Amino acid sequence: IKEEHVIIQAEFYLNPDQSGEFMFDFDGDEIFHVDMAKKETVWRLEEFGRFASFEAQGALANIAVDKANLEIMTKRSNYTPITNVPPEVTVLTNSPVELREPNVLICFIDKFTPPVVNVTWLRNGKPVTTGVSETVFLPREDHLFRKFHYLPFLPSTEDVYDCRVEHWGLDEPLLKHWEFDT
Amino acid sequence: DRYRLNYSLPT
Amino acid sequence: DTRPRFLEQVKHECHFFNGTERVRFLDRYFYHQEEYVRFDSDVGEYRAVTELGRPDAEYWNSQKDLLEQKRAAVDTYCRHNYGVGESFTVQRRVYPEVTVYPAKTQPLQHHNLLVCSVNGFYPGSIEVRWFRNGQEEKTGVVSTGLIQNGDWTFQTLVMLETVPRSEVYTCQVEHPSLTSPLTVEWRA
Ligand SMILES: *[C@@H]1O[C@H](CO)[C@@H](O)[C@H](O)[C@H]1NC(C)=O
Ligand SMILES: *[C@@H]1O[C@H](CO)[C@@H](O)[C@H](O)[C@H]1NC(C)=O
Repeated sequence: IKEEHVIIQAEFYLNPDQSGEFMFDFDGDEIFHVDMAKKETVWRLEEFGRFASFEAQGALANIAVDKANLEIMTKRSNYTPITNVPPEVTVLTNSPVELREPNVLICFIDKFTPPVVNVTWLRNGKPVTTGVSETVFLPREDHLFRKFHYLPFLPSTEDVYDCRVEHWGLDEPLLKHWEFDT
Repeated sequence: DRYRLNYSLPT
Repeated sequence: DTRPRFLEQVKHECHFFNGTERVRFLDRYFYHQEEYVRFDSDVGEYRAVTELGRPDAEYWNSQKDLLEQKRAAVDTYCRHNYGVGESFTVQRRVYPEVTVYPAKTQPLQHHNLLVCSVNGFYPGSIEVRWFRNGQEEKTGVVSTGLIQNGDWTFQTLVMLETVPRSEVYTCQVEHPSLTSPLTVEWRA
């Protein structure tokens, strides 16, 4: 079927946020990343960590080199900054919607940079943090980024949901709407 | 098994 | 906080063809979105991609122990890592879940919208087709294209403009996890 496969070790460092990322990517899906604060390998699916292992220490050293290299690249460019590129946002569910049957809202955040975004789920205009999760920033072949936010929920005709996305490249915070019929 | 890292080179 | 941002990216890439028979290793370095220097294993040394990368290409190319490490990356790094995860990446195959249902939002007159929801499959390569009592439907077919859920599953939604009456519509799905086409029939 697919003759080609690509494994990508992708890294970034962002100033002045001092945000770094290290992750392995197979055919566009994350195998693992290294949590900067916790110095831990975080497997995208826990099963991956049962079959394979990875020493996070080397990844963190890479990030420090990328930070050093970044400061040099910054001077070399006469302090040329990154152009904000606003994301495109899509909201969908993981499976077909059914009343009172657990589902998951996915907020797909695509084609943006720098890799800094503020996402908030709203249920009936009220923020919801119960059970939310998210991925790290995934690399794109145009070297922008992609990100997923998830919200488990019980579908009902009573509730409406929004994915509030804030990004420097946007003018107003972006709200993507989802109802039972969407 | 173990994943290997590839080194990012300092300039 | 509208402070100006500065981003460095590095992508160490391993490209595989026919398992591990053919491998290309790339060591790519980016300022913002701009790739400025690159090691291509087919080339054997670092080459600047823009003017911003001339210093790095010369500097790293002057270190023989450095080039000799990157030239063995196709074996020590790419081929090794391929074997580490082969069982749960290259060989990961998850059935598609196929559901057929009329769209909860029926927006057009005379024609109704029939949905073939294909969910939770891996890998991403898939072919979804619509048949009307044995005839392939190439008119009134709308598809979302492939959608990555970000959790190692994919989904796609393929909608048919049907003529609602009594007639049998078949969604047929072909996918590398299957040894036979998956068909779901809908009789109105
Ligand atoms: C993100 O936005 C929320 C409001 O929706 C705010 O309370 C929070 O402080 C923001 N965080 C960042 C990092 O911008
Ligand atoms: C693929 O690899 C196998 C095993 O090494 C080899 O026998 C076969 O000839 C290769 N096929 C192609 C098309 O390269």
